[PDB]
Amino acid sequence: DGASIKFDSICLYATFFPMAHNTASTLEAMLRNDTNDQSFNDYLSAANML
Amino acid sequence: TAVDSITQKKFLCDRTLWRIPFSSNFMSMGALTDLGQNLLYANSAHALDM
Amino acid sequence: MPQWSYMHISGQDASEYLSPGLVQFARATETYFSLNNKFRNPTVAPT
Amino acid sequence: QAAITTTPRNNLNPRSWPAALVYQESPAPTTVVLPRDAQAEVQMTNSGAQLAG
Amino acid sequence: TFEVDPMDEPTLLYVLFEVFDVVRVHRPHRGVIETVYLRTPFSAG
Repeated sequence: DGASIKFDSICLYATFFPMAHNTASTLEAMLRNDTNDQSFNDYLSAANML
Repeated sequence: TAVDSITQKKFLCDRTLWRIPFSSNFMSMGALTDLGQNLLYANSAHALDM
Repeated sequence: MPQWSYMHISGQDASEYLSPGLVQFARATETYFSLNNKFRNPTVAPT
Repeated sequence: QAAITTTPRNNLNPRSWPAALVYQESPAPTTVVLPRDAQAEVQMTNSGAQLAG
Repeated sequence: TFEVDPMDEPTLLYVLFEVFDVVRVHRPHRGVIETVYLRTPFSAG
């Protein structure tokens, strides 16, 4: 039915947190640990089968 | 029928006001700000040209 | 800050500026005089 | 081999294990001071100069 | 007070001074540069 998608320009943006630059590296230096890390889960972390 | 016309884009706000907090971070500091909290900005103050 | 000594927004975080002997009636039979707005609480922000 | 490093248990097959002698790793607190100085930045930026370090 | 000859067009009066703006390129380290930026009379803070 005579239709297509065209691309011209794509950009990756980010809304950074503005703060004093001391704790900006201090808090992540605590986050750079073997036990102190990050992990995330979804509500549908469930597996699918058909 | 295919005419080579274009779309004009805008928005509709009408009831609320904008808020631009004085502090370095735009979060709700309240009456006690951050940028104007400093004593150098407070007593011997600048003006405001806009 | 000494200019807020009257205004009490800078003088004591939020409760103990008045007579602290009247806090009884607020936590125990408060429903009649639900009064935490007559003395409005100060604003606080780190710097 | 059942007594060499095993560490004999209270019940021959337990349920929930404690923390003693089951090698609980303690990596030492990695201590760094500061990348930039806070006390050196407040004095300048409020009175005059702007920086990027 | 500024008085000039009559102008034919809406022409800009480009008003300057001899105001100072000096920058020192600070460098305590091989790899990073501190930019000490200041317009001297017109406070940057």
